Amino acid sequence: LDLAKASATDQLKKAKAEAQVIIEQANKRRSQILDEAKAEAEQERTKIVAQA
Amino acid sequence: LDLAKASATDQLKKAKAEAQVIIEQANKRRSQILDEAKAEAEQERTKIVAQA
Amino acid sequence: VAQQSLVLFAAERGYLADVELSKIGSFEAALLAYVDRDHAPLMQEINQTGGYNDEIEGKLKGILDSFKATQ
Repeated sequence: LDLAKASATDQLKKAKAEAQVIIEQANKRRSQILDEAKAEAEQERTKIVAQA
Repeated sequence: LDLAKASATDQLKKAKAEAQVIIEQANKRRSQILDEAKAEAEQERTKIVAQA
Repeated sequence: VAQQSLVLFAAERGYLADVELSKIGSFEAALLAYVDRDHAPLMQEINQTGGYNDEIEGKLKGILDSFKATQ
């Protein structure tokens, strides 16, 4: 019971930590991609405004 | 053994729910920051278009 | 041309049954659509012709299960 409880607690803590790290990396990559897409959209809107 | 297994399962479920809620709050904050940055870039592009 | 790939997977297999709420449509649609569309550029090639074969079931099942389960 102590080995199964320690293994389940360690596996749940490692899975929750890996899921939290993957969610933080995915949120940071999504925020950086959203910032790059916003900068590219602002540059394209400025170039289209200058051409118009 | 029963109290340790029940406390380990409840602590693992509460840690997983808290980590998922923290990941959802971090994703919502990153989406709000990306929306604010996109709105600021759109306002700067509109001001640059009006100045042009 | 992404209406057949997104409409023939969530409304056929069972990816839209797990997120039937109105508040989960923006996070699930944006996270699953941006993660699945950004992590695999070959799936868009499936929209270049017909489909309904091994690439539609494999790409729709893997992209819908990985994108819907990894969000």
